[PDB]
Amino acid sequence: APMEVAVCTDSAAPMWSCIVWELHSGANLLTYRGGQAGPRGLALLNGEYLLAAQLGKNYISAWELQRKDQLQQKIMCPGPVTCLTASPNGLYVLAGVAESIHLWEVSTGNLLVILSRHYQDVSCLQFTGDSSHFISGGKDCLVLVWSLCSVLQADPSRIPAPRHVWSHHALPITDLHCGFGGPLARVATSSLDQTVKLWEVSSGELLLSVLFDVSIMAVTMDLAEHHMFCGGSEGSIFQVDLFTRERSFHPGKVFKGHRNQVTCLSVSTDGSVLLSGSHDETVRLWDVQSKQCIRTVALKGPVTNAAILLAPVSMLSSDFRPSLPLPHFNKHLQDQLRVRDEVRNLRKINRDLFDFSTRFI
Amino acid sequence: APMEVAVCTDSAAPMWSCIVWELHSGANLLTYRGGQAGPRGLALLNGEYLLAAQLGKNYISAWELQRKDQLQQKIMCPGPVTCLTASPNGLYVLAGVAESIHLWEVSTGNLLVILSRHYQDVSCLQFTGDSSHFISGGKDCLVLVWSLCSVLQADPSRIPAPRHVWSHHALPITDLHCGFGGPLARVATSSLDQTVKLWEVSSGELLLSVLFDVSIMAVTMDLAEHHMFCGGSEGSIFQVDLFTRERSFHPGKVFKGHRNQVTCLSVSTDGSVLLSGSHDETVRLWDVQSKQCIRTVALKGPVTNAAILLAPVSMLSSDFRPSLPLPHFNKHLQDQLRVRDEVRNLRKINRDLFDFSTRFI
Amino acid sequence: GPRLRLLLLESVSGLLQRSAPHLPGLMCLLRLHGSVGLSALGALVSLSNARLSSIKTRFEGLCLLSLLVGESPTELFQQHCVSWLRSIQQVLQTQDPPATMELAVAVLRDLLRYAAQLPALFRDISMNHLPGLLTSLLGLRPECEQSALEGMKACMTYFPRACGSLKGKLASFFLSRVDALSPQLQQLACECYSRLPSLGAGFSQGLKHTESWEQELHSLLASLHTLLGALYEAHVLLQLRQRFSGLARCLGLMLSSEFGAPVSVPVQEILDFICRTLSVSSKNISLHGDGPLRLLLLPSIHLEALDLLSALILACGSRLLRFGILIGRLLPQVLNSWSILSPGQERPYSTVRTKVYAILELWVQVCGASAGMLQGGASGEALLTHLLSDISPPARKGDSNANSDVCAAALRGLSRTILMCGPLIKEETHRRLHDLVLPLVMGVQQGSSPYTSSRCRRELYCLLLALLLAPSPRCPPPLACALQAFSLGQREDSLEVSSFCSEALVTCAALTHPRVPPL
Amino acid sequence: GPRLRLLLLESVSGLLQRSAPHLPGLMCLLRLHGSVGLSALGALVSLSNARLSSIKTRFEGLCLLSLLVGESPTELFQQHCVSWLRSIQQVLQTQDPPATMELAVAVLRDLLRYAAQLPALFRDISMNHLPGLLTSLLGLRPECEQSALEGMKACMTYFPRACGSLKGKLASFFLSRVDALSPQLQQLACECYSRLPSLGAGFSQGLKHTESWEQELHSLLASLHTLLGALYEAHVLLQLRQRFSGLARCLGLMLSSEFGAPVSVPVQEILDFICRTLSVSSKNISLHGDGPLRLLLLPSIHLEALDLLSALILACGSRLLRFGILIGRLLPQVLNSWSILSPGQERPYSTVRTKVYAILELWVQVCGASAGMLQGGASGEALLTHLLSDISPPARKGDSNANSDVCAAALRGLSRTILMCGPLIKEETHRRLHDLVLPLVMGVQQGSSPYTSSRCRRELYCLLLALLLAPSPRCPPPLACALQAFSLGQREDSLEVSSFCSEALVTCAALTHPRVPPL
Repeated sequence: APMEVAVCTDSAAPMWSCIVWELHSGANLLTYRGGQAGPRGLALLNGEYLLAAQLGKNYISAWELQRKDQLQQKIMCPGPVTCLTASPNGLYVLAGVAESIHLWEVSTGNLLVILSRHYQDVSCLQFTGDSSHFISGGKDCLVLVWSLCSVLQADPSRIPAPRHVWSHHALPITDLHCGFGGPLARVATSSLDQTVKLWEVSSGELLLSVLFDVSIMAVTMDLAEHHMFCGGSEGSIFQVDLFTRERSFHPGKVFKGHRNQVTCLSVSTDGSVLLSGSHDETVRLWDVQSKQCIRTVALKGPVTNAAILLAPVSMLSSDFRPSLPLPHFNKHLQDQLRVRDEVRNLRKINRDLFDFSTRFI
Repeated sequence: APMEVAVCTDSAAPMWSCIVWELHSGANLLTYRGGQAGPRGLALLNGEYLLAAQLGKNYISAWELQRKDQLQQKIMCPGPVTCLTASPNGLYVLAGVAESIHLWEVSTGNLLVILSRHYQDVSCLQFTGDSSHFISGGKDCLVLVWSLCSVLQADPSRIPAPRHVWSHHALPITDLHCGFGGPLARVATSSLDQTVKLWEVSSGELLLSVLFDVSIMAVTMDLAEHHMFCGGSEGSIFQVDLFTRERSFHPGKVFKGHRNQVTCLSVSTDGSVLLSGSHDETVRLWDVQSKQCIRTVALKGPVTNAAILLAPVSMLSSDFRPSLPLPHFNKHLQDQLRVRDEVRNLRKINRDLFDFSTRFI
Repeated sequence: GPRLRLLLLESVSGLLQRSAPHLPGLMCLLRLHGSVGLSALGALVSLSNARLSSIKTRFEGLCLLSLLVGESPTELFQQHCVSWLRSIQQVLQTQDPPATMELAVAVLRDLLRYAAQLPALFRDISMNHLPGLLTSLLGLRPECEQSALEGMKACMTYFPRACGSLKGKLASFFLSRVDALSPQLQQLACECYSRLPSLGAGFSQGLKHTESWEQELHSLLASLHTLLGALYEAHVLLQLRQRFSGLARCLGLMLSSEFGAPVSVPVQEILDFICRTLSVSSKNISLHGDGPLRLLLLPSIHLEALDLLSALILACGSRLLRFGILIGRLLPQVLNSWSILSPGQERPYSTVRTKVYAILELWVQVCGASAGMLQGGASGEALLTHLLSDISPPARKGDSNANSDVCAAALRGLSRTILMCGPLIKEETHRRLHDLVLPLVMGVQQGSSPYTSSRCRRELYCLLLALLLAPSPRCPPPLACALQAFSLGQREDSLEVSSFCSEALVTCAALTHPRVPPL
Repeated sequence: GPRLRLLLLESVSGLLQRSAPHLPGLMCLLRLHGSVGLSALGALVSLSNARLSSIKTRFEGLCLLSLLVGESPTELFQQHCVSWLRSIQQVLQTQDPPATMELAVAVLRDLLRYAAQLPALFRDISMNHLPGLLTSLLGLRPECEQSALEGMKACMTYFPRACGSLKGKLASFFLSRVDALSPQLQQLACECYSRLPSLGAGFSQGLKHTESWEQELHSLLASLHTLLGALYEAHVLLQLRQRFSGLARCLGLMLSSEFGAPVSVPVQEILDFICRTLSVSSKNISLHGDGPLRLLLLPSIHLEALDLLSALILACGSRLLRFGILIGRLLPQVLNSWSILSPGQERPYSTVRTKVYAILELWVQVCGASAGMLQGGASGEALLTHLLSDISPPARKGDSNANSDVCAAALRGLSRTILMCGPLIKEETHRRLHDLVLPLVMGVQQGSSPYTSSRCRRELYCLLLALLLAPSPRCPPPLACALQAFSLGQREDSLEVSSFCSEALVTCAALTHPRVPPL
């Protein structure tokens, strides 16, 4: 894990809108200014662009990772943007526009599809590890699992349908977390009904359901799915061991120190370090094993986004430029690409050369 | 599973010493006569020879699979033979001669090593699936795990030592069963102390220990290790589900119908069919799911050996002859082999031919 | 040591001036010792130049200069690269036998590759020598045209900007050779022609390069459409077939090769062309006049379209997801077009089916779990029926390994598809696969079948492991039978099969002995 | 359809008598259609015979007869095989260019392969024609000697009994060519010479064949010992090196080729010879007179001994377990013999190290968990140190993929060894591997390193999966970091790396979501 970084945005954003800082150092590696990113509205496109759904606005701002105030062009949407995500392969951008989901392809910028299966505003969007499926949660208390293949290959006459519909939650969904893999992945959802549910993507079955005494505003898991971290509405983070449907968490497994609701949760690659952003205007960095706050960083407003991620070469190289420019994202309903390390090895070239030499003789 | 067969020997052996009969048919596919095989003394060498440790004698008889009364040459041993086994790859033959283990290599017949770590007579010998390790149990209440590499590569000055020594059993070992794999395999041991123990070969740790109210004279598991079948000293077979350190079996999981001690247990490949030989002079064939006796075969004496195994081409082809003759097994302390289906495919030969044709032009 | 070995070679070079046949072996030993990476190096360079000066010892000096270029220190290389390049250019115009020209072109390719990475040397070599080197390559004899192409390729690989002044002339050298009956010459000509848009300055961040690339692709598409329309309308039919194959291979190489600037790939046009090519199966041709010749030529046209589809898939990756419906309708259509016996022998049209199955495997590789293969519909059902027919054994002159190769290709495609999309795949498919594969793996260990080749048995065991690893959530895989099959196969005589079965048993032990409690 | 296409070819054969260059393409199409696999067949046979009769159209008739032999019905083949064989033999003595001889020899090989499986035709062809065919092959011109060898190989592959009468003469044809500077001619001569003991009647269940095989092996061992003693005692040194390589390759081919009868393989003698060859590393040679030439030649002798060890391992399998101690002492000794920088460039003696690592991988493959590699002792520690040095990246003219190939070989050996012997391997080894590999996989996705080649990255991910799959029971593997690495690699541009990471993620999902409770 070479230089894990924390990417944080708050609501006030007086002089900086986004801050990228090293986990174990705390020095501001990168800063961005220009707007106010909304909750769940921060995404990294292709490891080279920073997309932020503006808080309360109808558009999405973009930055280059190596340039401050790099707001140039906007992704117009018909209505307000509630959530924003990008596929891990960097090919598609999902935005929750009111009750609908707009899908753009980064290759051309075309608005590929507008999925309107939710009857209430979409609260969160997530992709799987291999970008085969994406999961949408809204204030309609529904968790929809969409196959990307089905969504992209749909005749506009027959509207695309979700692969799975999950209505076990009774209150609006607040967060989703997807594990590694595609069909074999597992999805963690958290709701205002004080419940966190673990589902299997392929079978669509409910694997686990943990009940808490407070509303759960954030949820995450480590890559190995050893534990599950749930951030509640009173500033308390609960750890549930997935090695032990319908449990009921009751109170050594809880992190203390946040005052207002914890809305962002992220785990380092090794799973020993936890990042938590709260509405108390603070991002806290915790030791998972000892449940002790390693670090506390004060912001100028309620934290809307906070994540731990491996810093790409973009954040490390001060001379980095994106390989492709951002296209123009169409507001209403080839391929731009670079065509394309199989270079011949050393006995490859030597064997070719001595084949030529022998062929002379 | 093309034509699973049951190979059974009893003590009296009036006219036949070994019988191979189809599981679902019951007709005697093959018969062998000449002697009286002892308990745990039946082995198939390389899928082409039948080795039987003679009951109460100092030698081992051999048969060809396609010839009756094919007793020709004997494996002399310094003392009485108590158990006999062959490696699944067919390269080595282990015999328990009194308190020692004699290892022969089938390639040359040389007595490679005499391991004398047991201080009492060896009761049973088993190999792992890949022949990397072999496990020996004796009346000394010890279970020894030997690495074949360490045993074969030992300077005669420094005697080979067991990789693992397991002394948790309190009474002489009656049976051993080894699962698939090598280092990752698991071994089931059963003792007269009414206990069946499951160990891990690599770590040497005790994974499980199940206690019964009667002495356990036989033990086996299916390939997937879903269940464990333990044949006791009163004619009762117990099934323990390995999906649930120190248990204690207490009495729907037990097979009824044998009168005397069940000494042989074997499971079909699919795990739906169980074979059980008892001292009541009977081999019974059971349905695993319904715990019902499919078939009962009466022999002329107490059953000493009984197994279920996939019939090789040797048992099916009436014209089969072994590729190599059995060597002379030395009584006292490069390689004979055939040197080494990679034949060129159809576009292999066609591409060669058109390369030649183009090279002409 | 190196000094001792270099002085040795310098001293025992008097065998040359007879150890000339031994020179390549000594030279391989010298580069294996790493003695090159400097009085010894200077002496070796001088001896190489002296040998190249003569007309009878040119091979020895050329070999010595090949070693020098291969392992020169960065200091010696900079000071002597211009002299080596001039010597190679001088040799390239000597009316020497084509083997000497081939050796000189190989050495020149190495020299140009090692010179393009030195900014000071790169520009000097480029402006002061590359036009002359290209003119010398264009001036080679027809018998050495093959050699010339490699040289041109080298000049267009590491010095593209300076090749622009002769770019048009280079084009005249390539169109003449894309319609060449020699497969190696045709392939090399296609590779050279695919590099034409990358030549020149390429102003405005490669905007000119992008425009040239797109114009060349569209012109190739138009020419391919004209040729295909002419084919489907004796010697002339063969000429059009050869030109069609060359042009389509050029287009596929342009799709699947590195290019400096971003380009806009027209996916719809290429897919429409591929569908148009594949839409004539057996009945539109009829049988009259030159009709049987078109019927004879048709599988080659279909194979060339399949190669084009493979190149497009490689170029685009997962971006073809919205055309996956067309792709999954195309594959069983081609399988139905070329489907036709006695046990053994060999089914016809096997190469086309192998190409289709390779397309399927590559598509699953680039699309992951989104490939949508064998997941409902008539096209998926037809593809599955064809796969299961091509992997089933056929249950006197003939081959023991009959239809082994289509069987192996279908097994690879099926195992990749299962491993990546098994949970999404319906349970009846999984049950059919179990009922077909478990008896097969149990019976290969226990006549004339495709599974008499070890590669087919390895692919069958891979399919078994894929069925164990990616099963339907509602149809548990047969674990005990697969474990028995792997145990039987790990004792097989074939090394690859036994090794795969050992590794598969390790994976199955991981599958059978869990490390954490389930949920 | 077939009849329509065959009649088409018969009618449009008038292009020949100009579509002669197009004939191979038409012929590939004809065998792809399966129209052959009978009036049309008879007409094609007659036209082929007529073309072969002339001296200018021999290539066309030879191609036609090649197709006929390739896909004849078992009825036509039986009735016309003798005529085809006589025509091929007649062509083999025509003073034709060597390309015609090569084509005729390929067709003859196909004919002999397809004739040996018909008991009625086999004996007739054998007794009535094989001595004459062998005499014709022996009588070819020197320029066609290459071709002759293949023909002889064919005669010794499918008709071994009837080659005995000329066996001694065949031997005189092979010793002359095992010391040949052309790698293809030398390899073919070694392959032909390795088949000498299989010739003749072989009475008493192949007892004579077994005795001849053992005598030839012992004579080869004695000759190799004499040559090695002479080497370690200018042009003559090269001659002895070439003869040593040829003889050792013959012995290795005899070890690793199919033989009719069981044989007794002397393992101790061959191992003693291999150890004797490998026991001269760098200091026994010194530097005086022809000493530097011996130092130059030494890596080739070591490579040839390593090839011999590979052949012995393939022949014997797990039976070399009691010599595994010697093998595991030999491998780090050769690694220490050839170990010697600036970042990038290339380490010397890379081919020898790659051969050693391939030996290690093959040994683990044939011995399973009993290989006993990296399991204590000085030799295992030295081997591990060499492996870890060869997989570590080196942390201006040069190659971007510097030392990639030794890195890939060591990665393959390490991953196979871990996957098969990980539980037995000590935990400090596993921890060292984690501390070396996890930063590597995290940093390949995020200069001049061996891991700039996709094959090295694929092997590194394979080693990571092997560490996940076969860990120490007392040292749990890092699962979350490996999952992150696989997720990063599945988004890589390289197709092989991304595909492997997808499959490895499926396996890791199996490892992470258990299906049954543990114990």
